[PDB]
Amino acid sequence: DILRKDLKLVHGYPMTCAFASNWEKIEQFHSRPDDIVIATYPKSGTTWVSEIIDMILNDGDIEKCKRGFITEKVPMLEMTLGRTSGIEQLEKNPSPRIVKTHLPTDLLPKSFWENNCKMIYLARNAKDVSVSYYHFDLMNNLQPFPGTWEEYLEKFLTGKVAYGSWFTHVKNWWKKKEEHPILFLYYEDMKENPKEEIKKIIRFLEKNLNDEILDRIIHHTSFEVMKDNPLVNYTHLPTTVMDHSKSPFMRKGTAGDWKNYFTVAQNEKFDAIYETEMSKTALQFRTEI
Ligand SMILES: Nc1ncnc2c1ncn2[C@@H]1O[C@H](COP(=O)(O)O)[C@@H](OP(=O)(O)O)[C@H]1O
Ligand SMILES: Oc1ccc(/C=C/c2cc(O)cc(O)c2)cc1
Repeated sequence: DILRKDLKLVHGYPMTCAFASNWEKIEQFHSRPDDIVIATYPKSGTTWVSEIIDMILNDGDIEKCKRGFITEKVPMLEMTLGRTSGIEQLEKNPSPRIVKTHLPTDLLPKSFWENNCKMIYLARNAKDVSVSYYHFDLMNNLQPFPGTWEEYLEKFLTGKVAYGSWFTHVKNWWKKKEEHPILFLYYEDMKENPKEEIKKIIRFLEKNLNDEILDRIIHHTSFEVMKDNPLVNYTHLPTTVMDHSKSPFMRKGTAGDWKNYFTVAQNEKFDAIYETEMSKTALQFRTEI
């Protein structure tokens, strides 16, 4: 029915088959002014930063952060599956709501701009993203079968994956920085110095948290702890939807993991495409820490 189906176009972007229907519901979504959007290209650290922000908004209270599974606390806007949809769950949530999305800026519901909602756009280097997303498709049965790693990389590089080109996603979101309240963050900076990155989020949300709380947030949101937290590690989803025996959702949590899968030849070809796409932009991603 929806499982292992081909991607469908939605306003020019390839999309997970299940999510591509009744798209008008997404377009008409009603945001609230104090909604906080977490936006990322797939596999860029959405779940990671979702749990960070939840801790922040709950003043570092761990028991509060345990009130529900991640899909209820921080729903994915565009998700639909008979699981309650992301929008239905968002309609049930108290303000300030945290909203996760992978949508290109052009597909984000216009209400979010009209309400001046704050947004955190997190970006991750395209090499680790390709590898994370490949493995994700092995386990996430809503996605097309990715094929071999070599076939998948070619599709990733041409933007023939759900949510389209990493290049376009990152560059278009970056253009929206000057005109809207958006915090731009990088997965590699968060891995390298979570204290300083988390501090950037706390100031952006106009919050005031002491250093004891800050350390507890850092500890509670580290890969080692989150991987074994059943409220955030996606083991709560039906086996039919995500089969973690093919790849766990909390897979490696490393910057540089891409090196383990890219051949030198693949690397040189990637780099050439990357240069063509990205040389004119003032973004400098790190591929290792
Ligand atoms: N606490 C944490 N620290 C670092 N990376 C984390 C994390 N929690 C999740 N991730 C990583 O974020 C990626 C998934 O992102 P998203 O939530 O946007 O789908 C995965 O990368 P890997 O597949 O490289 O391990 C996942 O392991
Ligand atoms: O109940 C569910 C809750 C969430 C999900 C997430 C799906 C998903 C789909 C994508 O194309 C990209 C992605 O990064 C995640 C699926 C089922």
